[PDB]
Amino acid sequence: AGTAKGHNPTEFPTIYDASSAPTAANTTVGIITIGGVSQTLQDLQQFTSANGLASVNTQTIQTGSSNGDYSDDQQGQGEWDLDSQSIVGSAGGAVQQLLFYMADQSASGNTGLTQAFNQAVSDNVAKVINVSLGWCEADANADGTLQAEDRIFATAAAQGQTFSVSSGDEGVYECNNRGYPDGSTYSVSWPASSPNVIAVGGTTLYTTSAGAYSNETVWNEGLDSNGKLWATGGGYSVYESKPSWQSVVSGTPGRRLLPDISFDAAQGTGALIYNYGQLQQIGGTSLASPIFVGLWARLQSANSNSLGFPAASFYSAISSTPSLVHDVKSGNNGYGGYGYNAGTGWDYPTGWGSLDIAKLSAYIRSNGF
Ligand SMILES: [Ca+2]
Repeated sequence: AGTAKGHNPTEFPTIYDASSAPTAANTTVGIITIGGVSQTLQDLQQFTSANGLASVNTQTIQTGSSNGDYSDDQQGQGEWDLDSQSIVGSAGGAVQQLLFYMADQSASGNTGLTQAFNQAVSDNVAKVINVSLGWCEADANADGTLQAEDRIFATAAAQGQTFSVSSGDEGVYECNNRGYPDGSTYSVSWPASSPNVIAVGGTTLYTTSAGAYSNETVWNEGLDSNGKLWATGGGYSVYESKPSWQSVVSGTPGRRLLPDISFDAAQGTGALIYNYGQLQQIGGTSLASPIFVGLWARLQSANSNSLGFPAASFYSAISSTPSLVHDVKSGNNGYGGYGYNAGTGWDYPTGWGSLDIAKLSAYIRSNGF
């Protein structure tokens, strides 16, 4: 049912039933970036000004060496644009502050990125932090990145910060040269596979002619002209043990299952984003994560920034209270008859599905989180 089309970020509150919630004006939000954000900040000004919104207070943080390379990565600007504009739109047009935690590009291997995560946790000023990044978890494990970064995310969770991470754009084929079809061989993305973050998968979003929510299916747009799959990451970690709160999803391995929740990701139903001054229609789980971040930041502002790391609460609340989500039921995250299928309740492409924010807010008012 419904129509597939692009959406302005300011539509995400209506789509996900967040209009009645406070904005994120009382919550500080972080974004992890690789390199600088100079063009991104100009595109953010274009965004707020075009949409008639109050200006956003920003800070940029050099997270590594002061001699490091924080120049703009030109392609990267599109990611940081997607992230920042989608957060602010989903947040209802206001955030307390947006902090860009910039990784040094001249640091060895993944150490610049690790240091960006570390700085966000050490500072402990952002309540919610977006990470629209990922790569094969087995590569991260082999070189020690996984272990180093998991320690940082563990500290974040213990201090009550929410890291939100895109589940991946390769469907089940994360480790096969970043998304090439591989039959029955399935893998997942890091850092989404950490049990210390919220992993956010991807949907195809249909809206009614009046712009309301109609339905969501799995994000799976098939292969590009190079032969790479574009679909929501989902599956289970081969390394991370299942956190006890995931025991409510019976019949799954003793591993961290992902994603937890999902939001819009299909390019064909994606966000209209200003990138080097020009509007582009962009998707991915790189979109879904910042949608979650902006919506969650609203709930933080409604709760005096007192909500802790929410994974256990999501699993207990949603399993007992199906009205809190839009349960995705149709589609798959592989190719050629392979991959996982959506179904009733939690599934590997989409986790619990998307949040109905005003219903979740009412639940939190009654029950805590
Ligand atoms: Ca489902």
